[PDB]
Amino acid sequence: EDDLSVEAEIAHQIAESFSKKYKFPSRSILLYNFEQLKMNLDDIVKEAKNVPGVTRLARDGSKLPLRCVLGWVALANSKKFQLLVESNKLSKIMQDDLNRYT
Repeated sequence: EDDLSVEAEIAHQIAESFSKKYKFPSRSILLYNFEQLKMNLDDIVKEAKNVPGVTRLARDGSKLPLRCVLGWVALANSKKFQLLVESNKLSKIMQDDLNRYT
C-alpha cells in the first residue's frame, strides 16, 4: 500500500522528466537523461529507491532531486556514464542536492 504509493510517485516524476538533460561533472559538462540509461522504468524506479532519503520524499509526495537520482542510477548501471563522470565531484553534488531536498 505504502510501497505502491512510493513507487507510483517516483515513476510519475521520472516519467515526467524522462528526457530532461541534467548536468553532471566530467573527468575532462556531461549531459545525461533517464532515457540514455536504456533501463526499463521499473528497474529505474527500484534503483531510485536506494538513493538515501528518496523513498521518504516520495512517500510524502514531495519533489524529488532528479539530477541526483539519475546520477546515482547511472553511476550504478551505465559503464559509459561511469567512464565519463568525475565520481568525487558527483558524490559532493549528490550529497548537496540531498541536503537541499530533505
